[PDB]
Amino acid sequence: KNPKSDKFKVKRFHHIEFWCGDATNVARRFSWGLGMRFSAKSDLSTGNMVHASYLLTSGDLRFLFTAPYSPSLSAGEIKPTTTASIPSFDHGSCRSFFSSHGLGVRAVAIEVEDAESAFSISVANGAIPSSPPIVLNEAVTIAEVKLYGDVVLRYVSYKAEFLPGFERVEDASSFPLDYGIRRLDHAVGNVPELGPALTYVAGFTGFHQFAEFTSGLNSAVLASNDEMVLLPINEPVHGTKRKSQIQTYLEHNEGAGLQHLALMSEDIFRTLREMRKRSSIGGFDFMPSPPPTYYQNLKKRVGDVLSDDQIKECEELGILVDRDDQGTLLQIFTKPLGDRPTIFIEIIQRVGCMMYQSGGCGGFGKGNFSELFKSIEEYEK
Amino acid sequence: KNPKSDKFKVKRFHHIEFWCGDATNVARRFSWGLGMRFSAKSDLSTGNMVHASYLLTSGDLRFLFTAPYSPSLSAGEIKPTTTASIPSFDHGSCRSFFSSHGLGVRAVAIEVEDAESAFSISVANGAIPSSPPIVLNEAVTIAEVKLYGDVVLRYVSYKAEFLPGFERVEDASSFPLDYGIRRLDHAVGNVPELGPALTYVAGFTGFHQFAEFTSGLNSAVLASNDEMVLLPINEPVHGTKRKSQIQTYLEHNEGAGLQHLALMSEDIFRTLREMRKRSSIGGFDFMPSPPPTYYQNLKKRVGDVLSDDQIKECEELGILVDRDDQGTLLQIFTKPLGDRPTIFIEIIQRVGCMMYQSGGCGGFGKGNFSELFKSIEEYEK
Ligand SMILES: CCN1C(=O)[C@H](O)[C@@H](C(=O)c2ccc(Cl)c(OCc3ccccc3)c2Cl)[C@H]1C
Ligand SMILES: CCN1C(=O)[C@H](O)[C@@H](C(=O)c2ccc(Cl)c(OCc3ccccc3)c2Cl)[C@H]1C
Ligand SMILES: [Co+2]
Ligand SMILES: [Co+2]
Repeated sequence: KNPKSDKFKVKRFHHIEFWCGDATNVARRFSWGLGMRFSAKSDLSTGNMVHASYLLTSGDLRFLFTAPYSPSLSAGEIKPTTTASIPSFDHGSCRSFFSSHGLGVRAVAIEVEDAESAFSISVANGAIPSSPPIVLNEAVTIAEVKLYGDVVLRYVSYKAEFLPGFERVEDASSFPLDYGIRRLDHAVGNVPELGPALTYVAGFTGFHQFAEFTSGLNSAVLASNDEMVLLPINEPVHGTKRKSQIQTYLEHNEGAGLQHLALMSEDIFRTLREMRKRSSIGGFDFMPSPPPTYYQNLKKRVGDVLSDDQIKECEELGILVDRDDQGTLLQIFTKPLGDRPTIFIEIIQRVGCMMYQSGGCGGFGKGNFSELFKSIEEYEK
Repeated sequence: KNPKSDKFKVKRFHHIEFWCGDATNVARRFSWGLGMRFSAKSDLSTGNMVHASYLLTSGDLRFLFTAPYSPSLSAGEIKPTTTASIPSFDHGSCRSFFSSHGLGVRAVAIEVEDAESAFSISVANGAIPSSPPIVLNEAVTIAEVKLYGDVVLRYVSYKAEFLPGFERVEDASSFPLDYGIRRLDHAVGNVPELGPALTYVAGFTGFHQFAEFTSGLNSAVLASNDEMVLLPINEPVHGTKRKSQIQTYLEHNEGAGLQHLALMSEDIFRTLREMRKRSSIGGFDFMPSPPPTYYQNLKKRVGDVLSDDQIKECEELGILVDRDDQGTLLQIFTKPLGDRPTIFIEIIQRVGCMMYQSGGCGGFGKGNFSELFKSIEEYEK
């Protein structure tokens, strides 16, 4: 069921913002490893004395990397005279975030039709305000509320090119990398308490429950009206023989935060060929591939969706496959993106649910816990 | 003249340590951009709960990238029970360094025959102690004194594989990149006051004056007995029409610090071909190339050292050339390595002074200030 109970008009995921120590090095690493182009900047060269922010894009996916300059560069500024392009930015908040959590997502940004209305309705329905609505150049409105931990849900609305004050980058510096990634499919948070987290977020958004799972975790997914904005949330389950991976996240992250970003590819085979070629030359590493027994068991589960040859390519690339009663899911997971065993990336491609493809087609891969475990045992033999 | 007045036995540059927010992303960016292999690690996977440290190597050049984990992981440790592999490391010092200066060099490490003796002699001759001599696994001794700003001169001595507690990395993760870089040639500091800086460092090392320069700066170079450890130091000169680039460094860096690392290549043409291919795909950018008038004037200055074809290759790659009465210097400069206009890298190759090649053969390029300026004017025409 979909009660379509959004309390304001939500469109799509807009961007993800990482708070960094050095935005330059993280942005360059991510650009090469994921095949994202440098598309906009806001920094000393654009008159911003407060923060360095670099925008990578691949299709509709937007990754923003931001780091603070020395506060001394802007010591004479006040908010009415700021040279910051993102008015919610604060040197102390950013340094405190990074000291506490390390490299990670500060903002999950969704485009809405009116960010001031979304903020007002959200706060009236229980959201904790983080940054009030600010109109940039009479063109864009931006506002932020707390989502979980020190992650904010950012609302962006456009009257009508990322944000005012950002400049398109020199095409000499803008190499047209593209490994096939096209949009953000979902963004997953880890929290200590799922119930209160869900009640809070669904309370102020009107997002509805899309999925739920009850090893080592409990999970539920909140969705917008057209189920294009998808926000899974996990909690640890204590008492299993193996320690909860969610608890390990919370320990190393110093609390709740964003666990993974799932990036939709229009050609997951090409995306993984390109990413795996670069893993050891500055790119991203991938989690260990499942045993050959996993791929032999794949024929019986999805042999009507994927040819043997396509299953063989999944095996070459370490790709996992899951399927519900409506669609089929191809997915794979990177190792953590930075020093701490916290945030990682998922590459996903979905098959089915054509009408456009409906959001969340095929689920989130929960069947792969069981099937991975079974394959583990079968391969040990 | 070389009075050979070193107060203890110094061998060669050993390594450079960067203090980072996220060591993983900086190390991966640098590996790809400079062609350095991942060769050792000390992190959670090696039992280090305190800091993440990754070692890149190219020939004899060693770059170490270190970042702190959450202090909570090691909250029960004391120094006698530490899991840190670098005993001088301190969470608060590292976070304070990075907040103040951004990404940059914390340690210039030189190998000596006895780090305890070097430390004791240095402090007895005026050095400010930073970390006392500590013996690691009865095999390596490490000690640190202040050099300038928050940069330390680190002494390392070996009884006889980087440091105990570091592990060689999986060869799957160790891609054998190599663009030709072979060793650290010199490491340059920017300070507010050159006189006191020189008196301090020469006072505790016995290093002698190798070179001196008196636009926008004054500079002098301190050298070890065999002039293989070379430490130029710059101060700003105020009052010129254009603002001192050294002063700009000091403002953005919040004080004195390391300005550039000059990396010797055994084939500067190959190094620059490889680095320039990667500038816009995660590597390093280079400063603007000199006008064609610079390279036409090169024939008259070094036409006995470099053929026309080799001069044409210098022009293709933006390489600068200088020459003294003893040798010839090929050099080029990157744009800043991170967000702030502070630290950058120089690639260098020296021709001449064969006997082995004597250190500092050809100087440091001071003739290129004048010749660049002249070329500037000639090209405007
Ligand atoms: C339970 C509800 N879920 C969501 O809603 C999610 O989007 C989702 C998901 O993507 C997913 C699906 C299958 C597996 Cl096997 C998996 O773990 C991989 C892994 C193990 C160890 C270290 C790194 C990564 C994940 Cl993380 C899942 C968590
Ligand atoms: C004066 C004594 N010197 C040393 O001892 C040094 O090693 C040395 C050196 O390497 C050098 C040589 C020629 C030039 Cl043109 C130059 O500036 C390039 C540049 C300009 C603007 C932004 C980035 C880089 C440098 Cl930095 C020099 C400073
Ligand atoms: Co997922
Ligand atoms: Co130099």
